[PDB]
Amino acid sequence: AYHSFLVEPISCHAWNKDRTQIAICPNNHEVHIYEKSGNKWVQVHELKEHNGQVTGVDWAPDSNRIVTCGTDRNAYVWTLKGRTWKPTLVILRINRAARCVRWAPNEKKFAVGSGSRVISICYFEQENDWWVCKHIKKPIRSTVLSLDWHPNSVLLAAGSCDFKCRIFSAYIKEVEERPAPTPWGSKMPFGELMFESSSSCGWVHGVCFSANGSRVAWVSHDSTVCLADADKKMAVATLASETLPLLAVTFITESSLVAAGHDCFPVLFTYDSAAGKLSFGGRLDVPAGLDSLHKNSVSQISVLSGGKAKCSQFCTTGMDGGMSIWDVRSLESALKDLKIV
Amino acid sequence: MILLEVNNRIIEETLALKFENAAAGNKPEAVEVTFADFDGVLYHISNPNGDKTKVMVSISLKFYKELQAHGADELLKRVYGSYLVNPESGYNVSLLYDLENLPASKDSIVHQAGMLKRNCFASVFEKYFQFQEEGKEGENRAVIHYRDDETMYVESKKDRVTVVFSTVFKDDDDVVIGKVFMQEFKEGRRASHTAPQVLFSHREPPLELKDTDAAVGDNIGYITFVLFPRHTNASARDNTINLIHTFRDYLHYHIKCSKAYIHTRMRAKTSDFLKVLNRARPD
Amino acid sequence: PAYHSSLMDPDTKLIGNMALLPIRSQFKGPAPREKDTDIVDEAIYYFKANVFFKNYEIKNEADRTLIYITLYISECLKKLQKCNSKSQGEKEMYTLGITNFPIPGEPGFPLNAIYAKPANKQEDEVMRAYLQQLRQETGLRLCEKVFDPQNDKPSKWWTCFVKRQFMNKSLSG
Amino acid sequence: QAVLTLYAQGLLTGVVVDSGDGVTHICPVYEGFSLPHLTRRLDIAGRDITRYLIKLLLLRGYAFNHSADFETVRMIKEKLCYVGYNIEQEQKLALETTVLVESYTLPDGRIIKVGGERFEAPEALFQPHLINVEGVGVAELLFNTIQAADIDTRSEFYKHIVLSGGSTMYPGLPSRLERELKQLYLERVLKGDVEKLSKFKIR
Amino acid sequence: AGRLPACVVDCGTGYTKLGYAGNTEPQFIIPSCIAIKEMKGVDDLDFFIGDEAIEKPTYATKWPIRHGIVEDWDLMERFMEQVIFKYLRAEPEDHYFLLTEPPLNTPENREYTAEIMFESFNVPGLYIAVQAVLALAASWTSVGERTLTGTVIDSGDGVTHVIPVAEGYVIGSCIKHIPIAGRDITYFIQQLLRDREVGIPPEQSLETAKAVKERYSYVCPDLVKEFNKYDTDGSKWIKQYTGINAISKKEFSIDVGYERFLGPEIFFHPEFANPDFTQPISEVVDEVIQNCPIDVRRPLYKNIVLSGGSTMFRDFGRRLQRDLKRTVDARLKLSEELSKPKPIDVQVITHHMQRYAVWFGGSMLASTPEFYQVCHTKKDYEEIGPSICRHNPVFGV
Amino acid sequence: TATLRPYLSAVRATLQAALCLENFSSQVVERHNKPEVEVRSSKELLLQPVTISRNEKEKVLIEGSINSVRVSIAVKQADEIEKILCHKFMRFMMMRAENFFILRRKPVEGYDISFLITNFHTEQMYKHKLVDFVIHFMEEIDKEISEMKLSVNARARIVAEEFLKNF
Amino acid sequence: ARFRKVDVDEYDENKFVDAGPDEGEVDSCLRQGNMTAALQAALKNPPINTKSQAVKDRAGSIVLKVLISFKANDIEKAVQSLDKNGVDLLMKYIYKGFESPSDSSAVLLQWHEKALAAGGVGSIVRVLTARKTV
Ligand SMILES: Nc1ncnc2c1ncn2[C@@H]1O[C@H](COP(=O)(O)OP(=O)(O)O)[C@@H](O)[C@H]1O
Ligand SMILES: Nc1ncnc2c1ncn2[C@@H]1O[C@H](COP(=O)(O)OP(=O)(O)O)[C@@H](O)[C@H]1O
Ligand SMILES: [Ca+2]
Repeated sequence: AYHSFLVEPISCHAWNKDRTQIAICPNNHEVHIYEKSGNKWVQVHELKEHNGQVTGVDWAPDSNRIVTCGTDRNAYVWTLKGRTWKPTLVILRINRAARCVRWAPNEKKFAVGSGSRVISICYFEQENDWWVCKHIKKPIRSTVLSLDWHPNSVLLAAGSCDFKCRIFSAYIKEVEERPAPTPWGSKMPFGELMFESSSSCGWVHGVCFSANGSRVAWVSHDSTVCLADADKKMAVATLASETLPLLAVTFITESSLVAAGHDCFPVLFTYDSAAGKLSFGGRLDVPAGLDSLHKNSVSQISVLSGGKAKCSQFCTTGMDGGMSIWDVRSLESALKDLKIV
Repeated sequence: MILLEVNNRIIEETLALKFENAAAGNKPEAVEVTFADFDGVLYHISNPNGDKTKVMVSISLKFYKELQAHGADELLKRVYGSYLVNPESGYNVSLLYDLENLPASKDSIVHQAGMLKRNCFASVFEKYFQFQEEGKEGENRAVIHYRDDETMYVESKKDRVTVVFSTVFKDDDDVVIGKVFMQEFKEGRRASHTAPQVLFSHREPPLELKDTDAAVGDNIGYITFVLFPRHTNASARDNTINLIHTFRDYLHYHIKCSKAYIHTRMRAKTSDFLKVLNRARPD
Repeated sequence: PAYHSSLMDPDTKLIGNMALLPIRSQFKGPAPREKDTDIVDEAIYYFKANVFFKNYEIKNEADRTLIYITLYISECLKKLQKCNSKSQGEKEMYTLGITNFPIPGEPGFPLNAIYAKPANKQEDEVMRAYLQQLRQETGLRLCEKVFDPQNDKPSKWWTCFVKRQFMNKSLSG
Repeated sequence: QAVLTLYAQGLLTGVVVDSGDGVTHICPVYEGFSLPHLTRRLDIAGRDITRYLIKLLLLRGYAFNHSADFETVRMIKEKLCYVGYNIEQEQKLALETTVLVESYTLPDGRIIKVGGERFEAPEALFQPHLINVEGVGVAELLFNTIQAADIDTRSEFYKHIVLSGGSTMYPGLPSRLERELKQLYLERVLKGDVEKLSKFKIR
Repeated sequence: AGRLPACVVDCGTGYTKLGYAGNTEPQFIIPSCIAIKEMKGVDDLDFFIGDEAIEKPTYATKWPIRHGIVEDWDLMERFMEQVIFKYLRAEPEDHYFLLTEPPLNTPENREYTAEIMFESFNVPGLYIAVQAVLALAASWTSVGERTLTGTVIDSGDGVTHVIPVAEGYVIGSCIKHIPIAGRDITYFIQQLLRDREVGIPPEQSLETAKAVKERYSYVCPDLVKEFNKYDTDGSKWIKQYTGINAISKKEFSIDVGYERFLGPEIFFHPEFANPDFTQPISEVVDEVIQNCPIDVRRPLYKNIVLSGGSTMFRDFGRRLQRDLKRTVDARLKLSEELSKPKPIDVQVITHHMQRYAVWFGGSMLASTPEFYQVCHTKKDYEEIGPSICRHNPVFGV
Repeated sequence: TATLRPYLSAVRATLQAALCLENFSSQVVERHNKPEVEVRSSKELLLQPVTISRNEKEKVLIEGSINSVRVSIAVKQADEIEKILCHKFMRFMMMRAENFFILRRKPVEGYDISFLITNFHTEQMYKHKLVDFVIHFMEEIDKEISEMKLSVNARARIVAEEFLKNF
Repeated sequence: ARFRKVDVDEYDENKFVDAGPDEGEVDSCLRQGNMTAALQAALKNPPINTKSQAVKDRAGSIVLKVLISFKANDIEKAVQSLDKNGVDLLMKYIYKGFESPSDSSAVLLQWHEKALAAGGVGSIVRVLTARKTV
């Protein structure tokens, strides 16, 4: 189920709670929000404020607020005022481009990875009425490429160009409280380094936490996918792909990973908790001169309905400017060899 | 155009226009012209002393003394007779034409004026062609520095006369292309066995010139034409002369035209490449 | 630019918005009496020049009369062209001048956006009468010029304008 | 100007680098107001850069008129120009690759192409002599100001350098200064490498 | 300056003027055309240029230069081969070259030209002069104080250009074009002659027009008055012209009249021949100068120079100056009558070398010491690259 | 050939692996975007240089980075005439490098011609086709160089005879 | 114009900072004609962490020496007896081999072919992304 919003890349996307509208950045300083009308897409909003390309967009469901970050180093939280979106500036206190951003589940703070080699955890103080932020610096040595929050809204996973997937703690007591002990550790003060991959290869293009967040997976440039299990002393299972690097990854269950990247199509990975072994059971895009829906690298992939616990539909945007919607069950019927989890 | 022409169009056209207006009885327009020819030749056409009823065509060659020392003067006299006059300061030979005293047919004189350059060269070849004929061997060789850094050597033997050109290729790549041409000249007889034999030394001069101050350098090249009696006799002489004296320019004229052609090939190839490269866009 | 009339006076009479200028002519018409230079003269003088122009700025109501005479000259030439004697064409002219050419207001008259329409039956009558008088005098004078003192010879120096159309307009189109 | 500037900038004691469309200043400001005695000026700013671009674009094959096309060239500068960080590095990009080349449609429709002159024009700010001017350039100039100041109040100034003015909007400008300053401090204050502690930021 | 004069080649859209520097007239004025067989062996060399390539039977005639710019490099390059080795008979490695380019020629084009001149012909030096500037320089022949600031009115057969120059550099952003030139005039004179004369062979309708246009046409001060004279004393104004029928050789003969003045007239009254354009040429020139910087406007009015074949017409400058003054004078009037600005000095220079003003200025400039100074050399080309030919220092004042 | 197809095949595969780029803002300069393989000022962003050699003369260098790839080719030049024809040909194209967008103005020292393909290129164009273009390019320059070589010999023989036949 | 000659970036505290096979074992396997074993022997304990080039180059040659010693139709069989980790390291050595042509290219290109079929283009990507490589 493919739709082309344009022939240039979709830098990133974000959906509202009802999956009624989607935010996209088309290689632009802008953010276009489309809404569905029957079976057509209609542009309804245009968020112009960034003076640089938007590299990350996240939509907080309940509070219905949009957060964006660009190469101009800024980050505006967008609030809906009747018929318009108003941006509120948020000083990230960085000197390089912001590369990514994600609201926390509790919607009380959002994180921004950047080329300043730090992650900016932002939150609001209803006291002095504005957005502040603390930095998680050490031991980050390069640009942070991707973020994902743990369900408890405190732990944070990060993949950066220093070939590492790490889990920190963005505990901001000014807006929440003593995180409940996790298999990832009891002590969780701010910025504490909870976990860190060991391979010194491939930029970590994308990282993702499981539904309960006791498992974390990430895809690197060395064409490999990994999943570290917190119920197994953080053991890490790796599967070296025979094809090009994956740029995005997400759990569709507690043992099924779906990813896409430079090969231009989604694939399925399954985790065998017992043997602690990842397996490839993928390629869901089964049928310019390409036999795949997207005609350029797929750079993002989000869960559309069913959570990461039992995903039913998932979205993929890519450098071709296309947006695809994939139905998990639908796929299970078109391919008999399919095995979720 | 493959072979280079011999006559000089500016000389002939200029003269003609003056000769026409002359016949038509019109009043003479003043004329003052400066121009060149291949190999450092400079000409001048003007009204001597401002007398617009006279037209002088002078030629200047930095190496005239050399040709003078081999019959130049005598030959020019035969060819131009009363048109030949005292040379204009700065030039070696001057032709004068009285606009009020032209022949019935002007084609002979116009054609001959256009061949001034060639006739200045003619004598040196005739002199040595005549040596071969009389079997007069052992005669010293003529050394003509037609260019500042290029030399022609003429010599006669028992049954053959040799012309050797010491040419220079400024552009290091022109040497390489020249080689392709010279190769074809050496084998030129495989299609004409009676034609002159051609030799080429990348750049050690022929042995006959090792003790001479002959040039020796990566960009230098020696060409040797072996002319036989059938080419040097009173029946072939003129034509043979018309070709031989234009060789060095012929060679270089074709090295440049080749590059021009390689260029049209590169335009086409690059043009294709750009299309393929752009069909690479989602349109 | 184009040539304009200089016969407009402070006390010149108007028929519609055309200037009712004097005219040395025998033919009858509401034409006033006249200086040995009438508007029909001024038009015949400027024709060969004016005719080429495509744009013409109306300055006086006198211009409108000048424009009219001009357009008509083209009509005459379209006639004198196929004649074989000043005597003959001299007729085809009297005739032509009598024909009922359309007038301001009617469909067929080019320039109904520059030429006022007769405000009533009286004006309509006068105007019609004037235009006709004008056509007749004009066609007559034109005949002396058009034909060389060698009859049966419509001067190609007048015939050659037959296809030219002042301001790209025609009283016959 | 710099008073109110660095002032209600929510900081009240740092240094203001102010370059608009005509003149550049370096305004030190200590707890409260400023100290005129140190404040220096640079006779190189807005117009000068725009001026210089014109000259550069001429040599490229585009003959713009100094009066007639000034506004046109000013618009180009604003849009395509920027401050190179490592000039040696930038010149190589301009000479070996075409990634710096950009197109610009002129008011009459013609489309010119600007490349290396994008970072050369604003480079005047650092090398005045390029536009026939005597001086050490905005960076070196700044460094001398602060150094030639109450050592106690120095550390403060460095950690409080603020940019103001159109000609300071140039992409990379901040980074360039910092690198330049780190080069002068390394040479004219030390020689040995103990820079990790030489902190200072321009925001 | 060595002992050999530089080569000066001016490539116009219709004609190419060539010769050596210092000469007063070009040594060859030939058609900017090449005939080819329409590659292997030496097929590329099998062509002819200029006149010799207009009637070639087994050959197809091409025109490399369109609207002053080079449309076909493969062909322009070959064209040069013969220009150098057949006509000029110049050893290209021994002569510096001065070529010309229309205003608005791109910097790329110069590199393309330079690639040919250096990489194909091996010239020791090269200089690309912009035509308009050369024209200004040619007028110094008339003016005792040489200046390179002025307004150039270039008109050939295509389109006419009003090009303002300031201190040697064309003010590109202010050029303006006029849809009237040699062609529009011929096609017009052609129609004048069709409505009137007979005997003119259809296949020689234009042949006749262009002829009459060049042998008799001129600019007059007043149309009616002119028309008058002609109709009054047709004996002292109606000229005869006789052309030979291609077929039967029947020497036809026509009478030439009005077109003698109605032709050049379309310049001032465009609407005569052109429906889509009406501005009088004196207006365009006025409009142009008005857009150039104020501080340069008067100098431009004071030095309007001509170049082109369509500027040959007798009294062209005289009629242009009158017309322009009337416009500029009348403008300074509404100010005195609204509030007295110093009167503007409008001048239009016409000289003898106009038939080839450009090639002439190039010939004079290329024979001066400075020419060698501001010329790009083969050594700089090979070391710095063709980029250097993008800019050509102005010199001469 | 016998060895051609294999060589290209290896080169194509390495190109497919290398042209996996994305937009990457600078970590070194505020608001700057640069091809890392060129500026090389952040070593973790550069990939391992690699070569695919057909023999000791013909080889290809492939330098990758998070946002760009530099591809340098060593063209086959059997003798002097091919050496100069090739050199003139690459120069011809480099001089028009702005029309090529993936062509490098100068070759990497040691090579005859080079490409600089950035993330902007792989976004504007189908990367699988850019990979095709480079292979298409290598194969086609050899043909052109031969064609030129023949052209020159072809005319040289006609030029020689046209002059010798007239004596 | 002097202070700029120094690359301050060198000492910026934000800059990125990141024995060999058994010859006799390999030679022993080669000399006995057991090629598919010499492969496995050479693809062992690669100098992945050595700071010396000599040491790595030593190993590279040992492996190249085996690759060359192979016969056209004998490669595929050999490659298919390796695990993906094996094929990856192989591919890494084949690229090393491309930097020493010799008489080796013609055959190394056959190795690339076979290695690519087994390890896929991913085995090549991993050659590029390696920070510690042979
Ligand atoms: N984005 C930009 N990048 C570089 N220069 C700019 C930019 N925007 C404006 N400028 C330049 O900054 C100068 C204007 O600064 P400004 O402070 O507004 O002028 P002034 O203070 O003198 O009134 C001009 O040279 C303008 O071209
Ligand atoms: N004496 C002249 N009077 C009027 N027009 C002329 C005269 N001589 C030549 N022409 C016209 O000059 C025009 C030149 O057009 P073109 O072919 O472009 O030549 P060029 O490139 O030199 O301008 C032609 O219309 C030609 O008829
Ligand atoms: Ca011209």
